[PDB]
Amino acid sequence: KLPPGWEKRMSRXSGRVYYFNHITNASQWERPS
Ligand SMILES: [Cl-]
Ligand SMILES: [Cl-]
Ligand SMILES: [Cl-]
Ligand SMILES: [Cl-]
Repeated sequence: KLPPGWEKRMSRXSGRVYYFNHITNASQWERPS
């Protein structure tokens, strides 16, 4: 699936899903490869 660190999160501002990297703090809409 996602490289290390990447996970999906629901925005706390109306629930849109983004990809977040807990290692690097990166975030993006598109799926990381
Ligand atoms: Cl992880
Ligand atoms: Cl979440
Ligand atoms: Cl959030
Ligand atoms: Cl949202």
